Amino acid sequence: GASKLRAVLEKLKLSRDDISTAAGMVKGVVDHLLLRLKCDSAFRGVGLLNTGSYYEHVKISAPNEFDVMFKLEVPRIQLEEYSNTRAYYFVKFKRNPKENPLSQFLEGEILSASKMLSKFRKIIKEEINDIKDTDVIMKRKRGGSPAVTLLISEKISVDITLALESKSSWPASTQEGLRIQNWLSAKVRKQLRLKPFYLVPKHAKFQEETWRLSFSHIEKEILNNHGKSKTCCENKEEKCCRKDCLKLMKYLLEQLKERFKDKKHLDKFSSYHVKTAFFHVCTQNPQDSQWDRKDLGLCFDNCVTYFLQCLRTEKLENYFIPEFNLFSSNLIDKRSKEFLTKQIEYERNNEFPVFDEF
Ligand SMILES: [Zn+2]
Repeated sequence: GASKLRAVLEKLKLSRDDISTAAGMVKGVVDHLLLRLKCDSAFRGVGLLNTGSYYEHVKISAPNEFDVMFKLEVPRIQLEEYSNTRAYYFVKFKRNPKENPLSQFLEGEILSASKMLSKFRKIIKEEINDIKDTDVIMKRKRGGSPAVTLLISEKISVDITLALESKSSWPASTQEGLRIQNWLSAKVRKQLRLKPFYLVPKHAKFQEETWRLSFSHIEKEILNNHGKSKTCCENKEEKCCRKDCLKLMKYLLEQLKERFKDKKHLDKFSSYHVKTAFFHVCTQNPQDSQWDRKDLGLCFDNCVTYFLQCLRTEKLENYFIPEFNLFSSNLIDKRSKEFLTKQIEYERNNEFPVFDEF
């Protein structure tokens, strides 16, 4: 019941100070990398994007896995959607008056992601080896985003993502996304869509010089300012359980991944999937009275049941790009989704024995 869920949440709090100090090490390394990058003429105006709960810029997606985004203001953006994929784009430049600092990365009229990543990597691996003080290990990663994974000390690994910043209107593929009007209001949806959007070098399936839309800054804003009431969670009368439900869903997936590690059935699933499903459940349940702290058990069941539906139907829409299905067969194979469906179903039907202490 909810008492078991509350106990899980209390257990997770015991890790807080270890996370804070570990995020503190990520922070110091990143601050160092930022100042060196700014020396290169192409990465002049590089900066840290506000996406995380630690020091504005350090984000957790799983215990000991930290996430940091480097933003780069790139004016005159011009996007060309890569063949009906809705989330992947070629990057061109609207006009030519000044020759852009990223001229070096052009292959024709198109900004090369793999060219720009190579320099980004070269500069980082240059400073990572040019540090006597602390051993910091770079592992060139799977492809595109994240660009670099550093390994600090033993278990701390920070992913570092480069992101182009566009202050232009969001692409047409987002026009029916961010369906927050009945929850956070039409006024807020308008304000959020006036903010920049970001492009990360992720490559569509093998390769291409494509970039993927990213809204990590908006995700943080709507998790931290998450109520229909402006004063949700600002006083003792308005304590909702939205953040606790997302935490429990992330922990559920983390624990199942560890239990099913012998055959790695669940490798493709991520906290981003559970976060996306959670945002959809917020749209479905827009009133703060549907997230009363006393109803933690029912609220968590709402979240789990919707995630199960996404698995069984093999459909999880990106919250910002509705026609981008995170659970398509191109991204996650059918047998993986069928397998997780069965395990989530079992957990729900048995009151989550994966959360048992005995
Ligand atoms: Zn709240």
